[PDB]
Amino acid sequence: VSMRDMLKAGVHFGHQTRYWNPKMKPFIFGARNKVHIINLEKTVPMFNEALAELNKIASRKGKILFVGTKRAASEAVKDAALSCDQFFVNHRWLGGMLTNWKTVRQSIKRLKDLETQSQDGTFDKLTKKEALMRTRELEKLENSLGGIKDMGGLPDALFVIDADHEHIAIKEANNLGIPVFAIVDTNSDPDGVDFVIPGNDDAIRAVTLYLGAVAATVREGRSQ
Amino acid sequence: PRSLKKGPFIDLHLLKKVEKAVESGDKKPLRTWSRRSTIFPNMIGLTIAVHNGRQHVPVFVTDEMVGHKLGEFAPTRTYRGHA
Amino acid sequence: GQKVHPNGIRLGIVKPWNSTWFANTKEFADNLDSDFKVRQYLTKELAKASVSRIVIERPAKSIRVTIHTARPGIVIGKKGEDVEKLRKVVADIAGVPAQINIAEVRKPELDAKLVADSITSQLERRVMFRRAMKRAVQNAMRLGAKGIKVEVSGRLGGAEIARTEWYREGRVPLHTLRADIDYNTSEAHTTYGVIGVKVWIFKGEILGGMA
Amino acid sequence: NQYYGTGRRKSSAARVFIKPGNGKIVINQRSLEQYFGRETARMVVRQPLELVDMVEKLDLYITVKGGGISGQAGAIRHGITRALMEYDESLRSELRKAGFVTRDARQVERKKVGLRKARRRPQFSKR
Amino acid sequence: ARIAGINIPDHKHAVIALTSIYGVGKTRSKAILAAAGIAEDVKISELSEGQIDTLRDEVAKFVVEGDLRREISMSIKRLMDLGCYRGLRHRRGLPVRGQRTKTNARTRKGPRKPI
Amino acid sequence: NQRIRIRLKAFDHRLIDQATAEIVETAKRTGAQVRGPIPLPTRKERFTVLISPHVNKDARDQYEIRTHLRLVDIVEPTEKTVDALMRLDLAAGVDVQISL
Amino acid sequence: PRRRVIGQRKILPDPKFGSELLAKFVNILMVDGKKSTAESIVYSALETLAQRSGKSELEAFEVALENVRPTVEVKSRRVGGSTYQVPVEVRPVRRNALAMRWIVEAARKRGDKSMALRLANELSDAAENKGTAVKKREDV
Amino acid sequence: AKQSMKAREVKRVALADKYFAKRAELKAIISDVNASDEDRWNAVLKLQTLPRDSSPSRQRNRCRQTGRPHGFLRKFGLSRIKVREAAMRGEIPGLKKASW
RNA sequence: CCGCACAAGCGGUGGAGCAUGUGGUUUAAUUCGAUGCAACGCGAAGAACCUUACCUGGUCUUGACAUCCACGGAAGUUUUCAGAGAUGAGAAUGUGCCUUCGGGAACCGUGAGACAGGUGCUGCAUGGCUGUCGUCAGCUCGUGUUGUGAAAUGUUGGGUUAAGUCCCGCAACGAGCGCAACCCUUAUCCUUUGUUGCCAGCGGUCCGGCCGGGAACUCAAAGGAGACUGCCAGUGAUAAACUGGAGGAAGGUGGGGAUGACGUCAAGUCAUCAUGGCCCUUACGACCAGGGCUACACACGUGCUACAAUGGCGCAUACAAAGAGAAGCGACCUCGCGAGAGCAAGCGGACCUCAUAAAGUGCGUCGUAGUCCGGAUUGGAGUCUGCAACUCGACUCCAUGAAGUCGGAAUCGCUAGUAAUCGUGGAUCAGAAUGCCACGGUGAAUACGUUCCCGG
Ligand SMILES: [Mg+2]
Ligand SMILES: [Mg+2]
Ligand SMILES: [Mg+2]
Ligand SMILES: [Mg+2]
Ligand SMILES: [Mg+2]
Ligand SMILES: [Mg+2]
Ligand SMILES: [Mg+2]
Ligand SMILES: [Mg+2]
Ligand SMILES: [Mg+2]
Ligand SMILES: [Mg+2]
Ligand SMILES: [Mg+2]
Ligand SMILES: [Mg+2]
Ligand SMILES: [Mg+2]
Ligand SMILES: [Mg+2]
Ligand SMILES: [Mg+2]
Ligand SMILES: [Mg+2]
Ligand SMILES: [Mg+2]
Ligand SMILES: [Mg+2]
Ligand SMILES: [Mg+2]
Ligand SMILES: [Mg+2]
Ligand SMILES: [Mg+2]
Ligand SMILES: [Mg+2]
Ligand SMILES: [Mg+2]
Ligand SMILES: [Mg+2]
Ligand SMILES: [Mg+2]
Ligand SMILES: [Mg+2]
Ligand SMILES: [Mg+2]
Ligand SMILES: [Mg+2]
Ligand SMILES: [Mg+2]
Ligand SMILES: [Mg+2]
Ligand SMILES: [Mg+2]
Ligand SMILES: [Mg+2]
Ligand SMILES: [Mg+2]
Ligand SMILES: [Mg+2]
Ligand SMILES: [Mg+2]
Ligand SMILES: [Mg+2]
Ligand SMILES: [Mg+2]
Ligand SMILES: [Mg+2]
Ligand SMILES: [Mg+2]
Ligand SMILES: [Mg+2]
Ligand SMILES: [Mg+2]
Ligand SMILES: [Mg+2]
Ligand SMILES: [Zn+2]
Repeated sequence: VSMRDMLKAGVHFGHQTRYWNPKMKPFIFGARNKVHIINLEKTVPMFNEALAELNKIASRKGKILFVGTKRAASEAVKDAALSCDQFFVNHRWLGGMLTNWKTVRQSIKRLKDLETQSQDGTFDKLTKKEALMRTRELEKLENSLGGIKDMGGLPDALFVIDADHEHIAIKEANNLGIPVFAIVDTNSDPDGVDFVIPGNDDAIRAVTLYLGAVAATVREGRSQ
Repeated sequence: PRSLKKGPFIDLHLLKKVEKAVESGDKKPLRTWSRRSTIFPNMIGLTIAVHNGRQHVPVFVTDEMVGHKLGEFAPTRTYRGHA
Repeated sequence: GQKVHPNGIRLGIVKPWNSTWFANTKEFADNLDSDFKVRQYLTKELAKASVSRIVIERPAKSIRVTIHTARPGIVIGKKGEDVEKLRKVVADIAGVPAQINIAEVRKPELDAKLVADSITSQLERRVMFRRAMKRAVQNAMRLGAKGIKVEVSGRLGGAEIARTEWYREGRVPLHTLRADIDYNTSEAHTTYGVIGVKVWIFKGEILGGMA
Repeated sequence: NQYYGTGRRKSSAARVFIKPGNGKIVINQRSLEQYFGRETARMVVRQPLELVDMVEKLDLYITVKGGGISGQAGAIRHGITRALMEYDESLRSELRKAGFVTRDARQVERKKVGLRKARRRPQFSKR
Repeated sequence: ARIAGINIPDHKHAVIALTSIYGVGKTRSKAILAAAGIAEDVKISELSEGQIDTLRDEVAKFVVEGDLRREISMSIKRLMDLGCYRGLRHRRGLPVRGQRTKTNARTRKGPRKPI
Repeated sequence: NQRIRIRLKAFDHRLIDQATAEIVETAKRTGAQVRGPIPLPTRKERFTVLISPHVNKDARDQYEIRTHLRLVDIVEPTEKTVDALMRLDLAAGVDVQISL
Repeated sequence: PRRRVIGQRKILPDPKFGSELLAKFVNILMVDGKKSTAESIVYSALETLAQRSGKSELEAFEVALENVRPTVEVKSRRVGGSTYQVPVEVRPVRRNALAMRWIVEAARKRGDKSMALRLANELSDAAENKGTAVKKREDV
Repeated sequence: AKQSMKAREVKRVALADKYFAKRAELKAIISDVNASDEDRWNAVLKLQTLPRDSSPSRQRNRCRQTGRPHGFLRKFGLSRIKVREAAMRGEIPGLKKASW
């Protein structure tokens, strides 16, 4: 991945000048049309280093978790993770995922229990309404936990689409001390991202570039 | 009231007492608790002290009372006016 | 907010009756009275044997009694020496030939009645009440792995003013009717009077009817 | 050939047999008017034939028991409707639109404790 | 039409008419009509004099009004002077055959007045 | 010719149908001719009692007892049948009446 | 009510004439569920009306009713927290209902020897616009 | 109920049982249509002599367990209270709460 | 944010007579408890004796009721006298049974105590049971998270519901007791079995499913099927959800019942029973007869029947459901004006009896009245249960015909097979239902709406 590929993908977009954020001025590419712009030449080295780190982690079979809560990116993160056999979150981030994982384990257990009843087909024992009721409950549980039901514990590293919208996951990651690989943009702080991937977090083409590069990195690294 | 097929009613002991008295002519009052017995004609002219829950009330028998119950001539409740 | 009897609601759904003899009106009342006398005797004699329940039948003009206790040896005696006496006396009072059967309670902790009688005994021996509640409940959870609740009320600890405390673990879905709720109560006398004890022990869900 | 129908209403029940004929009817071996003094019941029972204009083409044999006069009348009407559907099912659409096909289910409500009638309770003391 | 001394029955169904006589209820009225062999529903007018005469003789069998009242009075006087319970509760103007008196005695006691 | 009529009463419907099951299968394996088990209308008693030691007039509950009926008829009482069906016995809860 | 509001109940048409209005009439006239008595009264009254007042029975009834129908009433609403004695136009259903109620209520008072006769007289006067249901309209 | 009450009841029942036949016979005589007047008179007079408690009418049903004189049901011989609790135990065969 | 809470409708109460409960008064006694709601046709599902706990008088003192010791006799049966009875006194009588052959078991009597006995006090010493807010939608915990902490979040917000019901949002994620569901009952169909239940097509019939016969139908009782916003349209934030439509016996909790979260009222019950503890033992214990609980200037609550032509009376003639029955229910026939009486079949009950439903409908009559309305009250004369109907029972016949002509202030119930109105059954029970618990017949009116009254 190179600078002009990034430009074409819109990685350099930012946000219109907004109030009270002089923190990001250092390293700002600039601005045009009343919206800030990112320096892609900071990204190239930082982005490549992030991918190198992820390659190293994959080489040691690290469990990457792909969290996407920014709307357009949720299905893309699911695609990327499942291509990699990795776990993912594609909904609202449930606060306390890590700090309160103790609770999540029980939801995983009960999900698998109802699934087992499904294979058993013993819902036929119940009155018709209650059979349908249990089926619907199972459907909701599958919808929610489907991406993490195989994770079996706290992940090794986190991929985050946008610090600006996954910030609760960043808070929990910092609390526990889990490395975060995320896209960092104007109107977003590098704080809490261990291997920052400078670049626009909004553009869907930029998201596609990030996800493709990251999934390729995971599979290449785990395959060395 | 008492059926006619049954006939009138009287307590035995009262019957014996009154019979003995009338045949003896003792003609002095007879203490009794049998409110429930009926007056027969042969008892006319006697006097019966009939128990009223508290006290045996003297009563002098005359033909007009024949067929009445003894208790009907001895009130059991008292009353003299609320005011 | 008085609640209904847990066993009564579930009779004929998951709980069977304790007396399954047929009769007509000409015999019903005295059959019941004889059953009352029989139980009122057996409890008095078997107080020490830790008896839970007695179910009576009257097949073919004869009375058959089955007893559930946690330890048969105490009641069955050596070579049936004493049980025979029970058979004789129950035959006498029942006025019919008698037959006795023994069923062995295997987990006395998970029996409501036995738990309650243990608690009453411990109270009568002035064991501090809440300690007994705690140990009873924890034992129940260790073995049966299903919900339990305990209630105690009276002049606790000889307090001037009587009051009630209670304790729960796990699910106790009373309003549910599939629930196989075991329920019982027991009595304890003290210098200060009476202290009641009631116990519920959930043990799982019945699907498919009592059949 | 012959066709049948069963009707019920309140506590009553009725058996209906229908056959091609000039239009004579009998209920419990009595004529319709003999079995019903009230003038309403007669239309109440004949409405289905009127609706499909079958009045002079089928003869009826009726047996009914239970409930009162009104309930019987309704039961017979329902039975006739069903019998007609058996004869010619194409009549189903208009018979339903008329409301004749529906089994009325309204029944008396039991008395309850403390209420001297179902949903009737003594006057409040007002103390 | 005049019957039983001074009674002048109004012109209505013969039966309703005759009941006017004090001592003649519905049953006695039918009895009298049947005895006289007259239709019950004829008006009191259009009777021949002889028919009214046979009715006079018919009613002569039963107790005429005045002696009926006299006999009632004598019965009650006998009870009063005998001094039995029933006589006492006649002379006191209270219910005579066992009705409660804490309430519901106005027809015998009369309209309410303050204590 | 002869005919056996048996009437059964109980409070458990399932139990009494089982009873009929045994009766009929024995009547079959013994080779007798049987009218099928005919259900008959079941009586039910109802009672109600005040539930409070110190009375509240409104506060009362209700209970009922249901007694079921089955009937069986045998129109070919072959000799071995007759004694055989007196060799059978039923559970305590079931009341049996036989007649000729 | 506070939570909810619902529509009015359906009723059968009159079985002799096929008009629902007449069925509603017999219902308002009915007492203690003696429907047959009420309908006998109403049929006799309408019969004698047609043979003595107007040309035809149902039409005579309808015209007598029309001569009486109220349009407006002052019955209250209070949304402001204070009572409104506000004149408000009346739905046609309520117009007919009020007219029918008034006419039967007057017949109850008219006092002739029989109810069918009272009703026929009140209704004849109403066709003559003298039936006091007109007054019950006019006061409102 | 005081012990004296149940004592009275048991004494009444026993004593009444004793003279059942004699009372029945003398009633037969007294009620007979064609009996001689003198015989009926003697029978009526003699009836008085028997112990008053002989008459079955004087007996009162009481709860077997407790002997309460009110709220009695002949079906069970128990009061409304004890029958209810015993039912709740489920010791009465086939009894169940009614919901129809 | 809501509810027969108000409004809109219908019918009552408050005036009359009477049934019933309470207060007050009275009495020898009118036994005791219950008091806003949430006491007052309440405990009591049934007081003439009994019941009965109260009153008067007559009696007993290890006792009516239980164990223990001694002593004496089987038991028991029949019968006489005195007394209101309790009891006392006597007569014949029994005179037996297991007996290891000792006696003992049986019972019954006397004596001795240890003890018996209590509806005597405390529901503010308690258990148990129940009412009340209220079938109201709420009440909490764990982990996590924020504040120095006291704590908070969850449980608030925007929608949506009968609902803390569900969706979205949201530093919270879940869990438990409640909600709903699992249970009974009702609405439609299918399978199984057809007598004592059934009679469409057949044969015979005196015409009676009467009987030959039938297994169709109704019905009986076991097991199945069926309704889920499943389908369609619109609406809505594509959310949930809402509105309409199709089909269907049934449509949005199809209808009714059971089921009462944490807790409030030191609410009720020591008189069902249990019990802490205080009190009485020739008496606060026990037996017996009569009386009382039913009184009567009063007044308060809940009911029944009326003041009438949508009716009263006479004649004829239709259509139910659900229950009970062995000392029971009791037909038929005969007798009586009648309540009833005599005789006596059948049935432990789909078979027999209670037991012919009333409103309804057809005919006639009454003519707006204190009446052919209303029935209270009183006199006379009878039947039936019971040892016994005076105080104090129910019912029948004749006679008598109060008050009352739609009822203040003011107030109660009800949203559909409901209100209203008409009959039938059951428990308690020798006898004693205007009360209570059930069953069916006929069968409405009204709801703008939420502001006021009211209570979450
Ligand atoms: Mg008399
Ligand atoms: Mg309860
Ligand atoms: Mg439709
Ligand atoms: Mg009440
Ligand atoms: Mg009695
Ligand atoms: Mg709310
Ligand atoms: Mg209103
Ligand atoms: Mg009044
Ligand atoms: Mg007054
Ligand atoms: Mg009192
Ligand atoms: Mg003597
Ligand atoms: Mg002694
Ligand atoms: Mg004491
Ligand atoms: Mg008190
Ligand atoms: Mg209390
Ligand atoms: Mg208190
Ligand atoms: Mg809350
Ligand atoms: Mg609710
Ligand atoms: Mg919930
Ligand atoms: Mg939330
Ligand atoms: Mg034929
Ligand atoms: Mg078949
Ligand atoms: Mg079924
Ligand atoms: Mg549904
Ligand atoms: Mg629809
Ligand atoms: Mg429901
Ligand atoms: Mg349902
Ligand atoms: Mg529920
Ligand atoms: Mg007391
Ligand atoms: Mg006495
Ligand atoms: Mg009283
Ligand atoms: Mg009259
Ligand atoms: Mg019939
Ligand atoms: Mg009875
Ligand atoms: Mg005769
Ligand atoms: Mg029966
Ligand atoms: Mg009867
Ligand atoms: Mg008539
Ligand atoms: Mg008279
Ligand atoms: Mg007057
Ligand atoms: Mg009634
Ligand atoms: Mg009804
Ligand atoms: Zn961005």
